[PDB]
Amino acid sequence: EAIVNAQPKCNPNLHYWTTQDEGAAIGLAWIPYFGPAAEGIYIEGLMHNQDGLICGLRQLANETTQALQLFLRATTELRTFSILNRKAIDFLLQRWGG
Amino acid sequence: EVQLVESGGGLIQPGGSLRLSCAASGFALRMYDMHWVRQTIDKRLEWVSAVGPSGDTYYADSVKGRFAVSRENAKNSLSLQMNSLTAGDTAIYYCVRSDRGVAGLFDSWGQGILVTVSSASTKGPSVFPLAPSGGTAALGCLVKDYFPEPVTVSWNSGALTSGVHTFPAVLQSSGLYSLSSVVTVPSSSLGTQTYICNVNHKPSNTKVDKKVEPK
Amino acid sequence: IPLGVIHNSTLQVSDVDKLVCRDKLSSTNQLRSVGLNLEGNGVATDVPSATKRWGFRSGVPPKVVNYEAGEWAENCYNLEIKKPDGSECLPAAPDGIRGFPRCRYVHKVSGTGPCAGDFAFHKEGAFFLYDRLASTVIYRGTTFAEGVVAFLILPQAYSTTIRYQATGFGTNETEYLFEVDNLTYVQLESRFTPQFLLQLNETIYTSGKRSNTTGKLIWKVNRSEELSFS
Amino acid sequence: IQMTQSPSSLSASVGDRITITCRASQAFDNYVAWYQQRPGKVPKLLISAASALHAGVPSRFSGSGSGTHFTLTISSLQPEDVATYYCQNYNSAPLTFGGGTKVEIKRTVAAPSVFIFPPSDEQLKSGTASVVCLLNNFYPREAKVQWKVDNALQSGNSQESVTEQDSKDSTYSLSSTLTLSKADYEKHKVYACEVTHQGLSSPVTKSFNRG
Amino acid sequence: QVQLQESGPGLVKPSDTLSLTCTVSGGSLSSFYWSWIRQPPGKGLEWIGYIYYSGSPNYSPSLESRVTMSVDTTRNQISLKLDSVTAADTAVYYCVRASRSYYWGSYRPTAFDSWGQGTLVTVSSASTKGPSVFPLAPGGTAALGCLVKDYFPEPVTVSWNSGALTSGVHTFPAVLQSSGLYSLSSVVTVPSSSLGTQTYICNVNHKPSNTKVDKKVEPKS
Amino acid sequence: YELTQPLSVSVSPGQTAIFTCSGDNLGDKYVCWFQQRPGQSPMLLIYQDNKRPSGIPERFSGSNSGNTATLTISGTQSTDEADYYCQTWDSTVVFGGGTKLTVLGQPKAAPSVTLFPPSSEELQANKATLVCLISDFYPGAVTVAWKADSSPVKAGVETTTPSKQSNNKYAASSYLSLTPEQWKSHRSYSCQVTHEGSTVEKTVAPT
Repeated sequence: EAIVNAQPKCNPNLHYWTTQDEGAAIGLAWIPYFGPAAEGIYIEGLMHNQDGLICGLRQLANETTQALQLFLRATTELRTFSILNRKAIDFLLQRWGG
Repeated sequence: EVQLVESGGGLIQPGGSLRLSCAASGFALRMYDMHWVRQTIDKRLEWVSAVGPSGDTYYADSVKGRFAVSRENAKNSLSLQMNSLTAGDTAIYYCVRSDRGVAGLFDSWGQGILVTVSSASTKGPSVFPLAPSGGTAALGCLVKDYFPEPVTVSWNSGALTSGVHTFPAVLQSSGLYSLSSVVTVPSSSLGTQTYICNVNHKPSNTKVDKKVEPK
Repeated sequence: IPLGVIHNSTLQVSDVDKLVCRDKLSSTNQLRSVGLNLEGNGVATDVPSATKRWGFRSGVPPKVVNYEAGEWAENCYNLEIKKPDGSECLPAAPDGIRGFPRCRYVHKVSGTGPCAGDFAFHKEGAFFLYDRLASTVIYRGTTFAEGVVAFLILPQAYSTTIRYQATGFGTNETEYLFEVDNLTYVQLESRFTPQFLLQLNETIYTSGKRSNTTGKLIWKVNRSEELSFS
Repeated sequence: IQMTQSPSSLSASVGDRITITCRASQAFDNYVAWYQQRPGKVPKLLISAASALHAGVPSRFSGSGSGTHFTLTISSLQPEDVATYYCQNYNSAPLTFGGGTKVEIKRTVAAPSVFIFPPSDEQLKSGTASVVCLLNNFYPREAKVQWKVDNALQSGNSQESVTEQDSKDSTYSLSSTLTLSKADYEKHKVYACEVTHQGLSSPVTKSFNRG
Repeated sequence: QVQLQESGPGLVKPSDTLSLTCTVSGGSLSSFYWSWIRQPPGKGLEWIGYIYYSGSPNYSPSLESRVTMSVDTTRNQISLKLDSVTAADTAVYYCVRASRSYYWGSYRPTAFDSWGQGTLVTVSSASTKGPSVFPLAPGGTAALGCLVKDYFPEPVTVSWNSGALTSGVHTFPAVLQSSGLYSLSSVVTVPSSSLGTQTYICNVNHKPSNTKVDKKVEPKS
Repeated sequence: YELTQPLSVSVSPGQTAIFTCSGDNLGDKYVCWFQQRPGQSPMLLIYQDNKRPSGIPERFSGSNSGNTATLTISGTQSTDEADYYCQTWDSTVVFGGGTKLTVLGQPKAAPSVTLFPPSSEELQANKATLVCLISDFYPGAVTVAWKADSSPVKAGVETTTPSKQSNNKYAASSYLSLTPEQWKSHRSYSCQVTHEGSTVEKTVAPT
């Protein structure tokens, strides 16, 4: 089905940060020597709550936690990155057979 | 302000038991980790034990299994149960407040209390005058053959402090302590000014006030 | 693990076992993992209650996932606390793990308590969000942000720190102080916006009630009314 | 895990600069504290975080160091600074102290005033006799005190005690106590304490005849 | 620091092939795309083409049949050639660096991030008429100068005392006469007392006809 | 494919100037913005819609969505006066036509006028030029007339368009071409510069 935000509150803007000073693709900005420090690589952005999108999201973020926790318990590796390449494989397998 | 007062020390046989208590004032025990630190005969400082507000206890390995530390937040008091004692536990013990915040940083110290562990009886001192004989004259009291430590010595009930020297005790071959207390005074005050030395030896419940007359 | 699917502005919740013919997934680039904070759900951020939210325990190994894009935080926390005899409460932070990227306020809670348990987990499932990595455990001396992670499948197309001093941390009888001077502090009556703690900061260096080599601990009670302890 | 200090003792004049060194075995993010213990008094926290001065300490006190080598410096040594200083690792386990470094003021040599005291009649009554020789307000601490009884030099039956350095004049005081049986005391006549000291051009002898 | 220098401003005859070079100094050629972009007088910007050192050049659809570009890795230079030149090709030509990055499933130019000073190319047949330059003789200030008369084509540059004199110097843009020839003026303003205390020499460079003039301006009213 | 920019944008001092650049589905493309000060080379202001190179202050911002990209300047100064170009990539490179930024509610400055007679050297070459140099005026618009004695001169006059100056005033020049006999046959010549409704005149005489 579709989700229904059920948290006590939802601060509907999403001021986000994410990886790439993606005009760091100029000069020598890319040479590890030169460039940003550990805390200059990120970029900002604002996402407004267009439709239920963001509240929806925060609600998903909540709902997933349980399974994602159980998955972690099952996993033996200390730092898990594979989860999305995991789903992407699952996805392909799905439309290439049953 | 912050005051830490230890009690419950003294002289005990090896394998014996003592309970130190510490009464705190000026803050609140709930807020601090409390420690015991001791100064042994070699004047080295040694951390002994610690307890947190929730009663989590910690011990140096050298006393671990033999000591038990505890606290009563509501009474603002703390205690150190000292069992299976050895001569090596002979020391001045300090109740100590650690900085609220980070552990091991000793910002407040009590006055310290003496614990001696040895096979030997309690004994009150004999107090003898050291009689003066030029501008400056010296006079004193000899405090001899007591056990254990400590004794306190004052002059004129604390009124006379200037020029007073009370010497550290020495252990005599008899196994009993002895020390002297002296005071420098104007020789022209002799005969008119009364000099009395006040000696207290709590372990033996001995109290002597000795008047020291010239010649 | 459930998979968030979004067309235009609609957010459906599928898996792949339910994804329909032509929800056109053509690139690995349409897969993103997001880390939102509990902060933006209502959850208070008062240092006392936020503390009350976490807990200690051993015998359960720490786990870590990675999230690609986070959310700016109003509040974060930095834990350098110990048990009475030195001995750290928390592990050190292994390689790669850094302090969460965006905090308006960092709440450096220095202090001491008992640590019944090798690690400290979240008592409601939430992850501690560090720099692009989400752990189930708080590491020493490193800033983080309470949060939870989701997984999406898109369509085709400065800071300030606040210092604290605290006692009997893990306990129920805990006591929190707000560190302003090497020798002065203030009692935390929970309901206390950071802006307000910084206004106390300003009104103390201004007013003048920062002690002189004798340590004081005042208590505000709501230009207003500050008392002293004893 | 192990704190050790150098040196065990040091001397310097008033106003002089001194440095105490504290060697750590293993390293521990420089959580080093310094404590001051004046003679006959309770220790007081001087410095934490290697270099952070605490309440009521003069700015002539400075601390530095890192890793395992740490140091405390006094830039204008004063009489009230005479004490034993301890380094300690905190915020780590085990909590251990250095063996301490004793700080003394280097001065000239102030000769002692010397006084002798015969045994009280009350003590003689008990069957024992103590003769006391007092050396007052001298520096340096080093002194030679010899007992002579009718001009023999007496062995093995006297004990000394020395005060801590005085916080006002930086001097010492010393007692030497000769202990005999009553019979032995009455067996002799002339009792003399002879004191040799750097401040005494020649030894000073204080004597009395019994009676 | 990466610097870009176009060959030199001046003449090309109508129907001839324009040849320009850009010389890059403090840095290697190989990390960037290189483009040419031109600007006719009083008009906007027109991209001509770009090239990567290891790639094939791409050109504007409207200049494609008349233009080529090349790179010389050993001289650190980019060349431009433009055929069948007419008056519509008179313009400032800029050598332009473009950064290279991966986005939208390819390596791509990301921004024209460094521009040269440009070189003014004037297209013309009037046999490179050189300038005739004349002295302009001088509260509290005096003005003296040089008139740069009847030259053709643009451009002309002017310095004073070989560039040693810059303060109070104002060189005016040229006028285009009905004759089709150009004239401009350069003047230097000096304070009253300064006047006559040193030499004033006007250095006129007309590269299209390969001539240079130093007209000394005698400080006499 | 073409990008559309307005010819001109104006703004009050210290306030916000907004430039638009439109094209069919422009939001699907990356837009760069460039600044060009008078007599100078273009300079990158914005690339990939909203990114700033170093050297470009934060008061410059870019955006791009739908069919429209914008450049925004906060706290605009007269030193920001320039032509501003939008640029993107279709099948090939495309530039907008450029927008001239004018900062209004500026004061005013009257022209300085210097008039030179023919040089002796030019006269000896059997030619004659009067040189009227006009500088330091604002706004950048003047009209120039010439007089022989008291009579208007029609022929032989050449005048430049005004051009932005270093101190950001304006400059222009005007030339009157004569024969030596014409120069010597009148008692004076005058250059008349009209600026914002008022006129300054300079006069020279064969001496």
